[PDB]
Amino acid sequence: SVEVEIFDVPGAYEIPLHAKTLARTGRYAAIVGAAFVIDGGIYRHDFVATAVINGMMQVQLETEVPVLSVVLTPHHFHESKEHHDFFHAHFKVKGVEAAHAALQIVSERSRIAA
Amino acid sequence: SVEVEIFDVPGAYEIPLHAKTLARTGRYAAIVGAAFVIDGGIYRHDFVATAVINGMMQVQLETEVPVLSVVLTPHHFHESKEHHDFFHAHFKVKGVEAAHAALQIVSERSRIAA
Repeated sequence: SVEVEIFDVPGAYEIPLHAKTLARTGRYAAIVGAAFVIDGGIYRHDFVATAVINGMMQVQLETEVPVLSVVLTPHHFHESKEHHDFFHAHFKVKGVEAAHAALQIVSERSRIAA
Repeated sequence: SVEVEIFDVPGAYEIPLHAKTLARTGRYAAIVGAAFVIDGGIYRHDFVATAVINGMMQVQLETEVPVLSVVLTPHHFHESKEHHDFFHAHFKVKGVEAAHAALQIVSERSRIAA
């Protein structure tokens, strides 16, 4: 009964504007943004993550459309073989949690909308 | 005129005992220890580095034989392609510096030994 549409963006920095553009057309009861923001060991990465999270919250408050966050920043990721498998396995659990959260929040908004 | 002998050890933790064993036999005017101690992103690495540096200093003071340190700990090493080339290039400069330091310290000890 629920249809999912997939949109591609180059990086996490491009997510808030795409979400705002998609939300203003109606047609969607919720929006999910997924990204993997890691520390590459050369440049600082916290600025971009903070900007993306804040922008997603701002778009959510502006357009009155729920935005679920699957933008995750691990404590350590050294691109080793051990690190790859762990997060490769954990993102499935993250996706299931996001699906449950989206369903619940849409139902709750529909209920309180009388 | 100067001869160099190469000895292999499994890890940096094995260096102080090998240096002490080699020092008590005479036969060597200096000892050089080379290792690359990095943070793998899973376990803390500063304990081993601190222990190795302190043990090398202790052996140096115990046996009255100079011990040059080429045990280096980078701020960041994420095993990426960019990181590999940089340190691969820098270790040559480190080795040249170590050679000059060893020659100078041996000459200075010979001088002050009257």
